[PDB]
Amino acid sequence: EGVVHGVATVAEKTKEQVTNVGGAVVTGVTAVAQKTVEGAGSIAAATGFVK
Amino acid sequence: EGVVHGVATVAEKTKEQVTNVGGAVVTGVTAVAQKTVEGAGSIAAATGFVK
Amino acid sequence: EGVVHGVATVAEKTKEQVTNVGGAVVTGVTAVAQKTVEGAGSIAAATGFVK
Amino acid sequence: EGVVHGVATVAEKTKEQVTNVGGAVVTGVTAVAQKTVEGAGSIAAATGFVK
Amino acid sequence: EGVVHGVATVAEKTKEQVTNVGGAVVTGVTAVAQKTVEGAGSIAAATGFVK
Amino acid sequence: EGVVHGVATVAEKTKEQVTNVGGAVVTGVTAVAQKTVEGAGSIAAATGFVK
Repeated sequence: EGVVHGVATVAEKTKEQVTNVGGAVVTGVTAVAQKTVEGAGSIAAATGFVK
Repeated sequence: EGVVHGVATVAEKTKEQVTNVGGAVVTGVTAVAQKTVEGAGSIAAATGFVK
Repeated sequence: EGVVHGVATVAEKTKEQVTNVGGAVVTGVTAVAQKTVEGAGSIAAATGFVK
Repeated sequence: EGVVHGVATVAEKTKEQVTNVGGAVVTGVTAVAQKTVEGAGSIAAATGFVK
Repeated sequence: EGVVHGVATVAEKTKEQVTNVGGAVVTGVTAVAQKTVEGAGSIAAATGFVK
Repeated sequence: EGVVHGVATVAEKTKEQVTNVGGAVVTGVTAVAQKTVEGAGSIAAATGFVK
């Protein structure tokens, strides 16, 4: 039960549960693989960030 | 039950559950694979970010 | 039950559930594969972001 | 010039040259990306082999 | 010039040259990315081998 | 110049040159990334071998 500003998450016998409320959660997989990646200001393999 | 501004999520015996309320959750897979990627300001393999 | 501004999500024995309310959730798969990708300001393999 | 059993390869100012005579050369790119891949004896992401 | 059994490779100002005569050369890129890969005897991410 | 059984490789101002004659040379990149990979006898991330 909530009284003020907020998010509630309910579940039963699940296989995945996450409630990010402003950050950046990473739970899957990733296999970035590059080569000769030039460029000023680049973000080559960001993979789930906030800015 | 909510009283003020907020999101509620209910489930029962599920296989995936997530409520991002402003961030960036990543849970799947990804296989970015590049080569000779030039370009100033580029974002080569963003893969689920916020800006 | 909600009292103020908000979204409600109800389910029972499902296989996928997510309520993003402003971020960027990624749960599927992806296999970007490029080669010789020039271009200033490019976003080569965005794959589900917000800007 | 050849005298006995063999292969000859001639070129001038090219951008790709390879003569595999029984092995397995790999020079391109690949972005295999799977999920829940069962199966006895499987070869999920072979990507250019010999058997 | 060859006298006996063999392979000859000639080039001039090229960008790729390789002559594997029974092994397995790998020169490109690869981004295998799997999840929950069962299976006895499997070869999940072979990526250019000989057997 | 060759006199007996053998392979010759000639080049001029190139960017890649290799002649494996039975081993296994690796020169590219690779980003294998797995999760929960069962299986007796498996070879999960072979990445360019001989057997």
